[PDB]
Amino acid sequence: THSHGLFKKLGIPGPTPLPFLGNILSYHKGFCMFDMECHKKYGKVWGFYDGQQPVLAITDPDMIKTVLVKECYSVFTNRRPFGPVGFMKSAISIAEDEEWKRLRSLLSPTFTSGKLKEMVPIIAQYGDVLVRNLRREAETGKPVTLKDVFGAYSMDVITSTSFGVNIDSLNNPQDPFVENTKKFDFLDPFFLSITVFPFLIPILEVLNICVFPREVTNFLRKSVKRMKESRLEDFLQLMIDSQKALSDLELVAQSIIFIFAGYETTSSVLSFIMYELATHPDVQQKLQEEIDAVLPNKAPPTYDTVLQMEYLDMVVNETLRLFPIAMRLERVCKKDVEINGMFIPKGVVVMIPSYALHRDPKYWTEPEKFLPERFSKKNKDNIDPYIYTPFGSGPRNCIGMRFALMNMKLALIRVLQNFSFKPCKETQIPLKLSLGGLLQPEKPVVLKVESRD
Amino acid sequence: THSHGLFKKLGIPGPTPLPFLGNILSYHKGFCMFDMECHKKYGKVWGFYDGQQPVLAITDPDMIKTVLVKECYSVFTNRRPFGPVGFMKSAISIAEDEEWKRLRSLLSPTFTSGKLKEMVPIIAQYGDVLVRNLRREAETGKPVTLKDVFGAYSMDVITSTSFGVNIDSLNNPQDPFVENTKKFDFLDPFFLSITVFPFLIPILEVLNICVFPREVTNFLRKSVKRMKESRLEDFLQLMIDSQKALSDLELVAQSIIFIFAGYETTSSVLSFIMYELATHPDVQQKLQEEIDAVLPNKAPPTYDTVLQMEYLDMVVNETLRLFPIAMRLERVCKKDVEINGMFIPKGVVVMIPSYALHRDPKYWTEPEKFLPERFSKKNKDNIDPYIYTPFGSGPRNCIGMRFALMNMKLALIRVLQNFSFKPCKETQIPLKLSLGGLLQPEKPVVLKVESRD
Ligand code: HEM
Ligand code: HEM
Ligand SMILES: CC(C)(C)OC(=O)N[C@@H](CS[C@@H](Cc1ccccc1)C(=O)NCCc1cccnc1)Cc1c[nH]c2ccccc12
Ligand SMILES: CC(C)(C)OC(=O)N[C@@H](CS[C@@H](Cc1ccccc1)C(=O)NCCc1cccnc1)Cc1c[nH]c2ccccc12
Repeated sequence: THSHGLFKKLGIPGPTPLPFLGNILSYHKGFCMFDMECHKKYGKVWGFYDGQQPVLAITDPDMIKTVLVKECYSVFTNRRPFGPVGFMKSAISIAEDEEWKRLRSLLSPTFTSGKLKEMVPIIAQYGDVLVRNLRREAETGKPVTLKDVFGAYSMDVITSTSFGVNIDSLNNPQDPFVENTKKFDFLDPFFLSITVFPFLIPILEVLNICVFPREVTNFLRKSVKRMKESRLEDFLQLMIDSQKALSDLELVAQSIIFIFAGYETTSSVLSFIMYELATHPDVQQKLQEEIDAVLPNKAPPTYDTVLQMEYLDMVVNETLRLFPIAMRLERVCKKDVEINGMFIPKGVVVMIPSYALHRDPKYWTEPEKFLPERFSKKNKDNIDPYIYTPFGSGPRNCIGMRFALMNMKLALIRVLQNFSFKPCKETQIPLKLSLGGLLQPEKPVVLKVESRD
Repeated sequence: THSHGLFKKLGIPGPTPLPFLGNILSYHKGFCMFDMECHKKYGKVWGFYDGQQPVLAITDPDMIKTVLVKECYSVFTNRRPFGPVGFMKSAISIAEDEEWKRLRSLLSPTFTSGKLKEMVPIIAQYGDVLVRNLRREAETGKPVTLKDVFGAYSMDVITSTSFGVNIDSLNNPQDPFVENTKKFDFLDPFFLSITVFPFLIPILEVLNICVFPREVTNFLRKSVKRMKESRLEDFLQLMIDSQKALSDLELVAQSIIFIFAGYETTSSVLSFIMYELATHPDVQQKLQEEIDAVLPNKAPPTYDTVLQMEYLDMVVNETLRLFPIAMRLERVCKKDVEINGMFIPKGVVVMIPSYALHRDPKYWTEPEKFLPERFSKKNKDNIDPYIYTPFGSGPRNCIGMRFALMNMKLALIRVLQNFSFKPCKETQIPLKLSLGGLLQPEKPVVLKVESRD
């Protein structure tokens, strides 16, 4: 436990670390509550130890921008390593340094205005599928779980945009391309034990053990294999028309990330939005009127249409403030440097507590409140872009931001053009966040669902 | 590698062990071929090292009987430990010493003549289900995979005899009690690495890591929980009417063993029998005539009926000779002893190569040949019961032998009363055993299936 003296030696405040454990015991109410408290009592900057691993939390907007934007390329290029990952070492959000910049550049042109617009008609054909699957249980007239219906849609949109495999996942709880997809709590019996035994990570790699257990990976290594080639002899088509090289084992890796980034993220965030609309009927009514004014006769949405609806964009943005699913942003400092006057030694994980910053009184009137008006053009300047970062910032931000926004909103428009949502008995008000290690509802989101004519 | 001198020090022949690896590299053609060769060139007794773990192979019938029967209770009580197993430490085939004898005695009355006879009508109702599912693909007229149809049946018979949950598993590739059940190669990237790093086993236990990965276990911990009690407020009923205590976490453990012991074992052995019948039509015809003579008009079988058909018992026994799915029997020596004149130090795993002994010319005319006549009452005395041990022997033999025999034969009778089996093009002749670490067909068993009227 010789590494625990670093934050007194640097004169930086923080909770006292226990031997070997560090501050991990302070995670008993999730990263979010521990960040909000630390912020409230330690101020602009503090430190703590994930095991032996020092973690410096910063909150200065000039400092955050130095880490995310300015000195990203030179100093803060990687996220904190975690394992074991096996062949997934080559995935973009996990890769580091020069083979990240290789993958980041190779994969950036997959989320371009021209390519995103070229996906509107394809996934608009699933918005319709979302409607009929949702109409059936509107006459059922008993509470509806959104994570499952949104999952099916978001999954349907992923499979299609990723491999062209068109399936009604709700009505097909079966077929091979939806079974494995159904198959990371940083605080379960396991990931706690790898922050207390980070020295055990090389042991599990030698054992080919993977946190992505090798039953799902093997399905796709061949599901892509035959469909790489002898099934067509789309993110995939846009990676083979360039297959700075790109191995086919490295091609499977990015496919998995895209699939999880946008099935759990897209549906979790869509569930948080329908909760906030159902417990704020005022907003729901305001949004149904904006949608119908841009799209008369329940018209099909287009790329240009969606960038226009700005109360819809206002609603999405505020939900992300209250529920930024990443919670934190993390960069590993690559060398002895000194930003904003303070000194950062080699190896420290520099951390940014997105959740807590999204709820700081020193920036947000009525923090816990759901006020989509904060983001209207009248007020969307009193908002620091380095305090509101649900997609990160800088070269290593969310490569799928524009697609995530565009997909969620297309789901929202076609859904609100036809249905409305009311709180139930099982409906939890106010929603309590997970005690665990990600940002999901403690109890699933289930609501009343009526229909218009 | 200080432990590798033990077999020169004892003056016992064997292959020379490499540092750290031992003789594991000699497993490149399965345990079976390595046992047959060692036997052929080293004789009655030899030794080798699974990593640092010395393993003494014996073949004397008086010696085998001393280890399995005489000094089982005092010296050779456990099988060689393997892990990580988590809560499955309390399962009977894994438990050791005084808590094994507790579980062995507590669970023995579940396989009694009176209880086995009380299962005939229940599983005879599934023999019928086996027929109709098999009739459909008799008119299809294209090769039939037996492991899948036998799996469904054997599974149907397990679920019912274990929890009363009656399901058509082939026609239900779905329901929760058949999904997880579908979910151990001692030679994959993993189990090789735990015989070279047996010192890493305590590491994975600390991590709650299990070779029974915790997705299946958790289903049953609660699937039994509510059906323990508030679903009826059968092996299960026969364990709760006594729930020397028996914890409920220990109750889930035995349930898993029974389920795997008799879904993969019962269906693997049934697939080996239909292969041997289809490539020996003579025997198949001889068996169809014995069945029809005991059971006229395709009559339903009974407990007394099955013990009577002795060519059927002859066919089963010979298949087990050629394919004894356990391959080896193993006991861990608990103290310095000296049996049959030779000296056994503390800690050595004493091993018996069932497969190779089942194919030894010094006991078996035409070893590779399928001659069910070896087991007729005319010849079933020229057969040493410590050379033919498909169910082991002694206090720690197969507790489910009588049930396994009774179940397989009931499957065989109702099937042969209605169908016949012929070799195909994809049919592999002769069958080649798995290069891997268990005894299964290298390529699945698929055969032509006709029908009688
Ligand atoms: C509501 C939806 C989403 C949210 C809120 C979100 C948020 C984030 C955040 C905060 C980061 C970290 C940024 C940083 O470190 O500064 C990130 C990274 C990333 N996201 Fe997203 N994301 C979403 C959807 C998606 C989708 C749909 C995809 C892909 C199809 C995606 C792909 C990625 C990738 C690849 C990275 C790692 C980037 C890198 O390391 O270079 N995300 N996301
Ligand atoms: C064709 C079917 C089967 C074969 C060939 C077979 C064979 C064997 C063999 C060779 C052993 C080791 C005996 C020894 O160590 O000397 C064994 C152990 C065992 N078998 Fe079976 N078995 C079969 C089916 C079953 C079934 C259906 C069950 C349970 C329902 C079962 C339960 C067990 C148990 C619990 C043990 C461990 C006994 C102990 O450690 O006390 N087996 N089996
Ligand atoms: C919701 C969230 C992001 C907070 O937790 C997650 O469940 N996922 C982790 C684990 S890692 C992995 C994702 C994964 C997880 C389970 C099974 C397969 C793959 C990966 O390779 N990619 C992440 C894809 C993604 C998710 C959300 C937004 N965009 C991109 C944490 C994490 C991974 N990448 C990050 C980037 C920034 C901040 C946090 C993370
Ligand atoms: C076919 C065989 C027996 C050679 O390989 C096996 O796949 N199973 C191993 C692993 S262990 C486990 C079984 C298990 C395996 C996978 C998933 C869950 C549980 C256990 O707890 N019970 C074994 C039940 C059984 C199987 C066959 C006959 N009777 C009883 C080896 C093994 C376990 N027990 C033995 C007893 C004697 C000889 C070998 C073994």
